[PDB]
Amino acid sequence: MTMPNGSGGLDPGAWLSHWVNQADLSSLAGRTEDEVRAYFENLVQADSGWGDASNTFFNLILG
Amino acid sequence: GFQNLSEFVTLIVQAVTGAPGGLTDLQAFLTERWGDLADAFQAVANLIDAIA
Repeated sequence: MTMPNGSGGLDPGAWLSHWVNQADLSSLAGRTEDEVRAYFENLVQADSGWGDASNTFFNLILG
Repeated sequence: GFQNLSEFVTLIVQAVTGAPGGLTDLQAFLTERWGDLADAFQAVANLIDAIA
C-alpha cells in the first residue's frame, strides 16, 4: 500500500482526488454542510449537458 | 405543430402579411400600410373639403 514514487502515485482524475489530504489538515474542519454544498452547487452549475439543454430550450425552442 | 417559437413567429408574420420576415418586418409592414391608410383617409377628408 506504499507508493515508491512521491505524490505522483496518486491519480488526479479520481472521483475523490480533491479530498485526499497531504499536509493541509486544517481543511478537515472546513468540510461542513455549507462549503461542500457550495462546491457541489458550483459543479452542478458547471455541468455541460444541462447547460446545452438550457441553450437549446431557451434559444432554439423558445426563440 | 410548430417546431419552435422562431418558426411560429415567421408563420405569424406570413399569416398577417405576405412578405415573410421577423417581428421587425411585421412592424415595418404594418407601419407602412398604416401610413398609407392615414393618407387615404386624409384624401377622403380633402375630397370633402374640395367639394365644399
